[PDB]
Amino acid sequence: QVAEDCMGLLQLLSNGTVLRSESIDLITQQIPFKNNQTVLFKDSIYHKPNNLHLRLYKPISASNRTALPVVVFFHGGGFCFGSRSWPHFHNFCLTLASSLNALVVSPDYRLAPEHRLPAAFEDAEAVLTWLWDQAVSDGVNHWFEDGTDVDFDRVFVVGDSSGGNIAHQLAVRFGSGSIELTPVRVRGYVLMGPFFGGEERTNSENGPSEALLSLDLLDKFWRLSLPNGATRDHHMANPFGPTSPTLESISLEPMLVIVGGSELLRDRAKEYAYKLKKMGGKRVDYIEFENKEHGFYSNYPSSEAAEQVLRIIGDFMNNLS
Amino acid sequence: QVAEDCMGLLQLLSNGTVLRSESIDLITQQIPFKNNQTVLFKDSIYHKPNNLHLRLYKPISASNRTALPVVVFFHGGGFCFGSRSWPHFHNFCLTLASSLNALVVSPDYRLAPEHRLPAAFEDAEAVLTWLWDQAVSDGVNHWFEDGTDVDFDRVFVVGDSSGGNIAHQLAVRFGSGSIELTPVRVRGYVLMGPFFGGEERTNSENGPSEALLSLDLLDKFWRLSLPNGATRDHHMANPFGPTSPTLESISLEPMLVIVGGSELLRDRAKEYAYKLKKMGGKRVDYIEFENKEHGFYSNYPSSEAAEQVLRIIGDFMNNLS
Repeated sequence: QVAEDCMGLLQLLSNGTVLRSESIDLITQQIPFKNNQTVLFKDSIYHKPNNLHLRLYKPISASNRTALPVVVFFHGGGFCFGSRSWPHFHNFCLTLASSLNALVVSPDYRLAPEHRLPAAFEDAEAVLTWLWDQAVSDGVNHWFEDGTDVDFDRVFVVGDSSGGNIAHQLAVRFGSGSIELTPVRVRGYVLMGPFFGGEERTNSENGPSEALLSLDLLDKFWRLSLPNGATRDHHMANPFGPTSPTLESISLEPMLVIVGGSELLRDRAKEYAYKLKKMGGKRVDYIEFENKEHGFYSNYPSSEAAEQVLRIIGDFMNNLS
Repeated sequence: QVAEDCMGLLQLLSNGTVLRSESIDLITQQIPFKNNQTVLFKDSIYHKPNNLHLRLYKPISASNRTALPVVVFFHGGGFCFGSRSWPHFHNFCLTLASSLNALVVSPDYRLAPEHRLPAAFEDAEAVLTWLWDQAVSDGVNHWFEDGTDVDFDRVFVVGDSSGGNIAHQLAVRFGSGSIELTPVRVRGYVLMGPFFGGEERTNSENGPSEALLSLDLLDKFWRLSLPNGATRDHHMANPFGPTSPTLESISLEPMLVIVGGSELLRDRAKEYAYKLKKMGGKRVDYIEFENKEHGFYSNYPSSEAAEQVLRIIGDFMNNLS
């Protein structure tokens, strides 16, 4: 059954889409005299039993000037794909570190179907706990060859797709007071194309397929990721399932939701943000990049839209710091 | 059996690698006043029975000046993954079109394990045949809304990984005189990290795993891609298998082999090139980018190395045009 779902996953993943008419894109040309920056990185184990590693990134010139804020980045891949070492994610983290002048933490987490939800969320908490342990023990001085100065009072979680869901789950666990990791303080959450789900479809979900994502593919991720027999209204997929925690009573930190206008997941993401907005006490910014599909910010690093996302995350961080 | 291999593929694909020590990368900063260019693209069916599509790309300002050369780009993915519509490949083709001032043809091809080799090679030939048909029938005028001027006497095949293997297979079929498609003339082949295989391992193949590729992953691709019971010395994997055509007697067009210095596939690629070099009558350039892993040219578009690959392909094209 799982093995059949895996064969079907391969087919859906590489099916792609067909444009109905001709289109135009803008491409940045090679130009000499580019501005450059160095980023130091290394891997270390954060969970010995599961052999889970994270990658630490430090922008070199920026760490000489002041104490760095921390960005914990959770990669996408529908809970089924991805690694911190994949060029796609590594490149994005290099950009996060240099552009935001931040120490970036990029963890692996256990993947479905071998490890169904909530394994990924458990791993995400172990990452934050590992960070707590490093913070209270002067572990930071041993991260790199030289010294590193980190401000654990300014931590931000940036989640891409499945990682955006992970970010929400953390936001709830912290906001409910269930876990508490002083002196680690997560001041804000960035949810980028967050992989939320529902048994019932939104309008965008019934819309045209994307360059890579289709509704069929998204459904398959949930089928492989959710516990056997769960529906897409399970709280690990749907933040507003009938069981899902009453977020009125929870104190969520500021949230930034960023989505492409042409994304299948746009409506659920917008609905998520505006339900939070209305609840009051909740600072939630919703930002929609017109005509963009899922993961535009990392799929097209040279693009104007990708650069704008980085500036907005930076502004968000500055405002809360 | 195939279903088990599929479950194991998922695990290997997202396993990644662990750096033994700290490293440094250079990252291009956001800079205003970037140079830009528009690229028109559209999809069309090239094989109705298999519902196989290709994407056509035209740089707009460049097509006003002269007749465009043609670049047929075959995407990578180990014969198991990929689509012309995937952002990663679409972005690379936008770059090829604009940087090389070329009409780019980017086809899907059938993927394993559902469609084992030589399905992909059959599809590659149907692409070239489709191009022949368009060329002799003034199909080009109906490609886009406006007119397009194409020089079918200057076609180049650019293959990435699995696509590099496809490029080799085409080079042999054309060079042997087995297929002939005047007025389509393929003047040269670019093999980028070509996915060649062998039962016996090279030194690089036994070396450290990469950010994404491992020897285990590569073996799994062959297991899923080759016909049931074939070994990695089958001619569809190993250009110099004991059955593989005697390339001394074949008239190969000029070839450019481009590989990363830190690639698992570097030795087999180098061995391939130097065996051809010695055969005589064969113009083969071998270029190794020190310290780079597989697909550096498309995984890091902003990087210096990626830009240099584009310049070299362009120079290669200019020299042969």
